[PDB]
Amino acid sequence: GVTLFVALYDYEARTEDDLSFHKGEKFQIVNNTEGDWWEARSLTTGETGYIPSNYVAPVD
Repeated sequence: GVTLFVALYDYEARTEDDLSFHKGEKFQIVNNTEGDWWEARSLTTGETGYIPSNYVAPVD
């Protein structure tokens, strides 16, 4: 199903393992079966790291 998500809000990373992003930035979800921090790849930067799951929603 849909594994592409979009940021609903801007986010500035605290720790090195988090991605910073802007509203509208898209992500390919790598793993969301762990906690509420999801592993994801930014479609803008190509980087992979962790994002707060309640900041994103599926693109469709």
